[PDB]
Amino acid sequence: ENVWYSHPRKFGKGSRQCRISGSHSGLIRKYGLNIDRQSFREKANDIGFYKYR
Amino acid sequence: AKHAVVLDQDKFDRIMKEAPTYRYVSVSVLVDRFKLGGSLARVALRHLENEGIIKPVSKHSKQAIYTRAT
Amino acid sequence: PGVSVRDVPAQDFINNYASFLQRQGKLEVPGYVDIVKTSAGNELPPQDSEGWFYKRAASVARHIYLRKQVGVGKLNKLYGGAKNRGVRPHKHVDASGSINRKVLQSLEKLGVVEISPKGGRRISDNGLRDLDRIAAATLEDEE
Amino acid sequence: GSFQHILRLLNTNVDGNINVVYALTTIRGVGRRYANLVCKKADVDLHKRAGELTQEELERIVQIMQNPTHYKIPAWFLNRQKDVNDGKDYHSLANNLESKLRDDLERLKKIRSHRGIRHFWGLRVRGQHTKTTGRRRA
Amino acid sequence: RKRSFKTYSYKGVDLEKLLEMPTEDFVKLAPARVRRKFARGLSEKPAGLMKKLRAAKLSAPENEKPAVVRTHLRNMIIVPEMIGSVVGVYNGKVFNQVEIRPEMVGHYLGEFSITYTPV
RNA sequence: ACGGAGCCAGCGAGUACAACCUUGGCCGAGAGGUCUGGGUAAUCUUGUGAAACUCCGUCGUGCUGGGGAUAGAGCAUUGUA
Repeated sequence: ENVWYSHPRKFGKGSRQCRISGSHSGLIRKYGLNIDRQSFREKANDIGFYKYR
Repeated sequence: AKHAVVLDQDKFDRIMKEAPTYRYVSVSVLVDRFKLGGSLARVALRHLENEGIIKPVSKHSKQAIYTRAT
Repeated sequence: PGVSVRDVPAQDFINNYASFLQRQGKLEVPGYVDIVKTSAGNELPPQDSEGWFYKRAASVARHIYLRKQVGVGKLNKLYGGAKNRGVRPHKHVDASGSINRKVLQSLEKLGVVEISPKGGRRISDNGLRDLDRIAAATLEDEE
Repeated sequence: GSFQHILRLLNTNVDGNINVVYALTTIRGVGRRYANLVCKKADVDLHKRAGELTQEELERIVQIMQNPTHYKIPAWFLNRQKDVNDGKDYHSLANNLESKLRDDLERLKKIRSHRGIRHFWGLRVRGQHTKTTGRRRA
Repeated sequence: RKRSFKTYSYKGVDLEKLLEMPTEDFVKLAPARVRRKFARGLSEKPAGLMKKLRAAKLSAPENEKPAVVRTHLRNMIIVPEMIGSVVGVYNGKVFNQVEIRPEMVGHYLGEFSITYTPV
């Protein structure tokens, strides 16, 4: 409704986000995952990652 | 500066006097007498390789050993 | 016999090639000679001053002979080396582009380099003659 | 031999013996790569000691030191450029340069800016962290 | 009589021309930062502010200072159209006054106030 | 240390709904401008011919050409800034 209600958020840390909740810190963007490093340890083997060595 | 680097014509007389008949001839040897210090000794040694006089052994930059021509 | 470039040592090859060019003086000069740093990171200019370019142009020609097709950006990366970027670790960045480009532009008109397909610069027929003649001349110097 | 040791050039000292460039670096303005650029115009050997020179070479060099755009320089190997309103460039290489910087520093103090305020107290200007650097001050 | 002090300006000849050379002519005679900034699109940067600065000199009481044009936009460079008016620079604690001059040219509004209280 | 000359690795990574890695060619003393591609990747960047090193020259034991901090002016680029 109001005119000014945004910023150029097409880059940096504020615009980027995870899939689960939306944390702006500790973000894995490798291979287009977008799941933060706390939840990645929980969901490693379901995706297919394993601790071989 | 500890002297013996400035170019003098009086010294150039005594370089040719003390050139022949020596075991050790190099950049390491001539600077011990307080002759042309550092690089000007290399230029002084470069004169003595042209017209015989003193013949070489090693041919490296920083390791330039020579010996008298028997 | 088997007269090739590889029998002559690579460092000794350029010495005979440099003197060959300075007799003629027909390899051409760009204009940036001795107003030059040489690379993107290099405190002192060229110590050789006179000659200099003829050493550079010879070493570019022999590398174009061995390989299929060499370019400008790769030659800058090959000649270029280390830096001293303040109080940090030493990095690697390309050398001067304007020097190595005008080597390739001038050698085309003299009669060495040729325009190849896809991308890069290969060798002419008359370019292989002058490479072998100086290689044969260097073979006579050794033997 | 031993022709002259100091040997002045625009009031500043130019010590005898040594070299072309590294004796000229004594001038408050000339450096380790400018004197080579100046020596290139006159065409003199860097191999020589340079304090023992011909008389014409000193006067030929000083003309190149004063005038930048006349002699063969690209006009981007200069110390200072652009001063006053809308126009030209110029530099200096003697006691002129040290005096020029003090007058040019007063311009920053007169306009009174973030640099000029910092220059009054003797603190770090270029956005450094002053929680460590230089435990002495001046 | 002619020269009082000296010309207060950028790099070269004389002052007089600066008063009647809006922005585009001023940008030509400037360093790398002002040229690159003004080359890009300035929308609501000199739009809202300049209408007050020009209108203040109409409303001024002849010879004395015009009214203070307060500024959140302290990223603006001092172009020579408004040499004479005062501007209020926002640190946080009140809009602080800055008197613009032809000496103060080619500089930002923020640097004539400073936001930390010691020195 | 400062010059040329010689010239060799392995782990990786990488856009099509975005703006990724980007050779080859021109402009430039640099940084970087631009025309073009190729690559969804033992296919194109890429042989990621990376450094330290090798070998002839320039300096030689002097806060020195070692060392690079503080400083000033401008030329570039990423960005609403």
